[PDB]
Amino acid sequence: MRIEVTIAKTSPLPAGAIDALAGELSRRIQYAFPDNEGHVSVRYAAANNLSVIGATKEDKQRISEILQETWESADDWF
Amino acid sequence: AIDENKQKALAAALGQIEKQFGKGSIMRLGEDRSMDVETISTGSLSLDIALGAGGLPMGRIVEIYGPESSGKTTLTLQVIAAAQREGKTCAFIDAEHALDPIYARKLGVDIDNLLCSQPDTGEQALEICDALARSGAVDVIVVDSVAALTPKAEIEGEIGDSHMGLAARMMSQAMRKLAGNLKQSNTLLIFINQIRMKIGVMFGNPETTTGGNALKFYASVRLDIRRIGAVKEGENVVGSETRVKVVKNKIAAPFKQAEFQILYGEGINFYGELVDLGVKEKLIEKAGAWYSYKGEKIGQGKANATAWLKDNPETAKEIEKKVRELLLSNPNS
Amino acid sequence: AIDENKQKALAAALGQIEKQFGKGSIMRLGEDRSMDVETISTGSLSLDIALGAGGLPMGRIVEIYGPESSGKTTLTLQVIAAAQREGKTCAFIDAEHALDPIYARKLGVDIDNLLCSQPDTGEQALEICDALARSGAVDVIVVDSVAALTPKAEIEGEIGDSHMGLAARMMSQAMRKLAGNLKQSNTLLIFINQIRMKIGVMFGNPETTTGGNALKFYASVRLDIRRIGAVKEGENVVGSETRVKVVKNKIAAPFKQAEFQILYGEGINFYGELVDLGVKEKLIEKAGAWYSYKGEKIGQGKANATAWLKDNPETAKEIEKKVRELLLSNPNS
DNA sequence: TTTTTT
Ligand SMILES: Nc1ncnc2c1ncn2[C@@H]1O[C@H](COP(=O)(O)OP(=O)(O)OP(O)(O)=S)[C@@H](O)[C@H]1O
Ligand SMILES: Nc1ncnc2c1ncn2[C@@H]1O[C@H](COP(=O)(O)OP(=O)(O)OP(O)(O)=S)[C@@H](O)[C@H]1O
Ligand SMILES: [Mg+2]
Ligand SMILES: [Mg+2]
Repeated sequence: MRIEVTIAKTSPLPAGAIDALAGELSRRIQYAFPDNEGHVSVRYAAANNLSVIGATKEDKQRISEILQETWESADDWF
Repeated sequence: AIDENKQKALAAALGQIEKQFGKGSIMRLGEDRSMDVETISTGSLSLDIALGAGGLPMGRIVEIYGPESSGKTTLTLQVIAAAQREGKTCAFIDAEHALDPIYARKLGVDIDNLLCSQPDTGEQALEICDALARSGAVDVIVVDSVAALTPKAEIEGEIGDSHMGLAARMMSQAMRKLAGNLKQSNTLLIFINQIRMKIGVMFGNPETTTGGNALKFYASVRLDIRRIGAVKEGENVVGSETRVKVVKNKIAAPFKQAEFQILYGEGINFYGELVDLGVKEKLIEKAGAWYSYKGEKIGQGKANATAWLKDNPETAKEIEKKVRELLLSNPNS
Repeated sequence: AIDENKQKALAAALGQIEKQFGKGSIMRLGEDRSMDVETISTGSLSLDIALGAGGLPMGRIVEIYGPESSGKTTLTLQVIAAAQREGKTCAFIDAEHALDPIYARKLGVDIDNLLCSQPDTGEQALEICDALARSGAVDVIVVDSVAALTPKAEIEGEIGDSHMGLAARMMSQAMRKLAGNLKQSNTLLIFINQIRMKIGVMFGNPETTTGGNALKFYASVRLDIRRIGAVKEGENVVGSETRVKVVKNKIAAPFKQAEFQILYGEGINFYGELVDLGVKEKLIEKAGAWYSYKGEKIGQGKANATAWLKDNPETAKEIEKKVRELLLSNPNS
C-alpha cells in the first residue's frame, strides 16, 4: 500500500509537525495494516489531498478515519 | 420506611418548583399532553410515509436542504398550502428575495392569508420569526435560504471583509432563543438551506450546509431533497423527478427516502404519488408497462395512469383510504 | 509528650469542627462511607467496561457530547431506564424541547414515573435541577443540551444582541451551587452537550463544547459519543454503529472506548454487546463469519448470533454473568 | 467565551 498526504501550504502544520505527523500515521497504519508495507509520505502541496494506492473502497474509508483520528489527536501525539 | 419520606420530599419539591416557575414547570412525562408529537401533511404522500409519523412535527424546527433548483421552496410552499387547507395561518420569511406570488397560488397557497416578510438582515429575519412564534397566531413559518440570513454587521460591512463565524453565532443564538418559543406556541418552523461544497474533502462529503452547526442539532427533521431526473411529456420538460432523503428524524425512523414529481406550475403530483404507492402496495397491478386496477385496465405508462386516476375521483379516494390505512405507521385519526 | 499534645490538639480541633458544622464535617478518609463511589449501569455493557467502575458514578456530574444524531439523547434515556429498573427516580430537564414520549417509552423508560420539565430559561433549567438535587428524592437527572441552556437576559434580549459569555458565567455559577448538593443527595447529574466548531485552529480538534469551561472541570466523567456507521438489514437502515470515548474520568482510567449499536426503537443493543464481549473474552468462537458457542454453531453473522442469544435466555444470562465477572476492572461489592 | 467559510 502507498499513502500520500498532501497538505496545503496556505494551511501549514506547526513547524516540525510534518515529520511527526508522518511517523504518527505510520504507527497507525502498521497497527491497522500489519500485513502490508504501509508507507506514508506527508508533504506540502497546493491542495490537501489523500491518495491511497493498493487498497479497496472500504480500506480507503478506514484510512480516512485513521487520518481523522490522527489529526484530532494531534494534541495527544504532539 | 425511607421510601415514604422520599415520596414526601419528592412531592414537596414538585410543589415548590410548581410555585416557583409555573403550573407546567415539572410533571411526569406520561401526563404531559403538550409533549405529544403532532404532525401535518407535507403535500406529498410518499414523504409522509418516509417521515414515519405522517408529516412534519408541529412545534419543531425543520431543515430542508438541496442543490440549486431542487424544489425546496416548491416543497415548502406545498406544505404551507396543506396547512392552509386545514385552517392554519402561515408566514414566509423570504430572505433570498425571490418568492413568486403567482407560482405560490399555482402550488395552492392562499396568498391573501400568507404573511409575507422580506427581511433586510438575518437578525431582522430571526427577530420577525421570534415575534411570530411568541404571538402564537402563526402555525407554519418558512425561512427561505438561511444563506441569505445576512448578519447586520456583514451588511453594514464591505464585500471582502472577513466576518469570522458571525452568521453561525447568529444562527446558534436564534436557535437558543427560538426552540422554547416554538415549542410553547406549537408553531412549526421550516428552514430552507443551501449546499456549499467545502475545500479539501478528506474526512467527509463536500456537501456542507451553510448557517453553522446549530441548525443540525436543533432541527427535528432534516430533509435532503435533490432533482434526479426530468418529467418530459413529449419533448417538453413539464416536470422534475425529485428524491428526499430524511437524514435526521426525531419523531420517527430516519434514513427513509421518498421519490416524487414536481410538475412545474402544479407542484407535487399527488396522484402520481398515489399511482406508485398503490403499485408497491399490490392494490394497483403493474403488468410490465400496463397499469390495471381490480382487473380494470386503467392505462399504460405512469402519466396515463395518473391522468386516469384524475379522471376517476371515487377510486382515487378509495385507494388513498386503503394506502393511508396500511402504510401510515402512526395514524392520528 | 509532644505527640500526645499533638493528638490532644487534633482531637479538640476535630470535635470543635464537628460541633460547629455538624457530625460529618471532617473525618479520616478511610472511615468516610459517603466518599465511596457508587456506580449505576449505563445500559451498555461495553461502556460499563470502558468506564472502569462499571457505570456512571452516582452523585457526580457527567458530560456526554457529540455530533448531531450521534445518540446522546438515546444513551441518556437508556441510562434513565436502567436506573428506573432499580427502583430509582429520574428526572429529565429538556432544554431542547425535543423529547418524544412514545420513543422514550419504546426504549424501556417508565414514562409515567419519569419527571420531565421543559424549562423556558437556562436559569430556570438549572434552578429546577438544583431543587431536585436538594430534594434528595431524585437519583438521576439528565439535562439535555446545555447549548439550549439560554440565559434569561438572552431570552429577554434580541437576536443579534451580544451576551459575552453569559451562558459560561451562568454555567460556572450553577456548578459552584450544584456540586455540593449533588454530592450530598448522592444524585447523578448527566449533562448532554453539543459540539461546536472553534475557528482559527489549523491543527488538532476544533470541536469545542458549549456551556463554557466549568462543565469540563466539574464533570467526573466526560463521554464523546459518535455515530461511526450504519446498521442495515440489507436495504433499510435499522440502527447506528456508535463509539463512546471516555475523554475524562475521575473514577477510573480514562481514554478507554466502547463500541455498540443503537437499534431504532430498541435502544442500545444489549444482546449484540453481549455477543461481542463474549467474543473478546474467548467465550464466543468466530470462524470467519460463523459464530459458535461451545461447539454448537449458534449463528452466521452478528444478527443471527444475536437472535440465537435472544431465543436462549438461560445461555444469555450465563454469558452475561461470566462477562461481568471477567471484564469489570472494579468488581463492586 | 463565542462561532465557520468556500
Ligand atoms: N414560477 C414558476 N413557474 C413554473 N415553474 C417554476 C416556477 N418557479 C420555479 N419553477 C420550477 O420548479 C422547480 C423547483 O422549484 P423551486 O421553488 O425553484 O426550487 P428551489 O430549489 O427552491 O430553487 P431555488 O430556491 O431557486 S435554489 C424548478 O425546476 C423550477 O424551475
Ligand atoms: N422517535 C424516534 N424514532 C425513531 N428513531 C429515533 C427517534 N429518535 C431518535 N431516533 C434515532 O436514534 C438515533 C440516536 O438519536 P438521538 O439519540 O435522539 O440523537 P442525539 O445524539 O441526541 O442527537 P440529537 O439530540 O438528535 S442533535 C438516531 O439515529 C435517531 O434518528
Ligand atoms: Mg427558492
Ligand atoms: Mg437529543
